[PDB]
Amino acid sequence: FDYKEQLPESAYMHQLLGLNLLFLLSQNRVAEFHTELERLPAKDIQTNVYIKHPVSLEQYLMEGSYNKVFLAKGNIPAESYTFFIDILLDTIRDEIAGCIEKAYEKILFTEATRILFFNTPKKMTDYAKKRGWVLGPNNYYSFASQTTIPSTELAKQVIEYARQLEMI
Amino acid sequence: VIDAFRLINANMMVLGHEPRQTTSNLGHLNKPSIQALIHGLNRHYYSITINYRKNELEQKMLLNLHKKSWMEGLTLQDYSEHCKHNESVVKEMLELAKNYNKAVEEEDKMTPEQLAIKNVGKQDPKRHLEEHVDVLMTSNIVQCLAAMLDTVVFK
Repeated sequence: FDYKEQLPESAYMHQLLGLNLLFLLSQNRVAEFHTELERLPAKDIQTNVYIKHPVSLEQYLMEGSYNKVFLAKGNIPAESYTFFIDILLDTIRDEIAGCIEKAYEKILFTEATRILFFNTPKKMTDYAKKRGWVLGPNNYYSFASQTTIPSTELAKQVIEYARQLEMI
Repeated sequence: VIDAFRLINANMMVLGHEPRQTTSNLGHLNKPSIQALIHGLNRHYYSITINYRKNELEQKMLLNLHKKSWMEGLTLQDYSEHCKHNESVVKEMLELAKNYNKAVEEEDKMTPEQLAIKNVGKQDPKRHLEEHVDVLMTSNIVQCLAAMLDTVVFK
């Protein structure tokens, strides 16, 4: 980026910049990800595959399109992207599990396998042991575990009103 | 309003004497009043300066006057009465807002008499609106704080 002119640019530049964007996404530094992404020229962000795949992957992650995020594992425009993508998949497994925790008053197992994108009941059982589930007594993971006036804070606010009125 | 006195001697005031000795500059009481001067001050009697004794102990009880018990300190106003008062006061605020819009309009328009002879005998929307906001805001803030303190302490 520094030595514009006096240099002819390297064809590997866009690929390696996209790899850096993948690294930033994997480490979950979204602000720095977007900041560096802004460095890429417009048409480079919009057309070049190496810069489109990282940005599209962030778009899918923000939307929740975990299916397409997983399909990125097959997309992989450059094979070197696998390393920074595997850790992102594991973090996304955690994020999907959090979504499942909050939603899904009740969920089964045979379909929860596809939902979590796992391929083995042993992996399913290990992951359930991770964090902790009810194992599906009726084959259903029933993780349905869902006053107190802030009187102190409200009194502080009202006293602030009084003080701001009386310092006249 | 209180004053101490002693009488001047007719004998001395006819035989040319001042029946008071001016060793100090403490003869500046209040520039004695015209009432006293015409009723016989400095001729037949003189005024003696008056002071008071402060003990800081009687003053404690004199301060205890006007004091309110903690019952009154922590009591909440009848909520129905409070709501009715807020409703009414906001109604007068609405009317005074109409009148304030009217007055601000015809205020800069002309100021020959706006200085002093444009509010005498007529309501002042700005002044009454200020009074209403002051009173209602005091009441509401105080009752909110009382309610919150009560909700916690009486738990």
